[PDB]
Amino acid sequence: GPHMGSDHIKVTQEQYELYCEMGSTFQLCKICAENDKDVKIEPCGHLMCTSCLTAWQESDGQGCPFCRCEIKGTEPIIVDPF
Ligand SMILES: [Zn+2]
Ligand SMILES: [Zn+2]
Repeated sequence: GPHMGSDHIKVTQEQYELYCEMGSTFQLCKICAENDKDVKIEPCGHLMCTSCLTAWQESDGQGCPFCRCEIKGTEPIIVDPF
């Protein structure tokens, strides 16, 4: 309900560095690796591409497909690199 507008997240060197060993980008969805996340899962804390999420929820819909657990907090946020 709340969090009308899109939130803003800040990336940390740790993350980039972590994903650096992989050769990818955080903001970049690790689902289709085509578009950014532009979303966030809470209270868990898993990011992903909504447009992709729907695909998951279109096949199941069992909360966050990352922790296969229901979601409480969700909204269109804007991922920003460091
Ligand atoms: Zn995507
Ligand atoms: Zn999750």
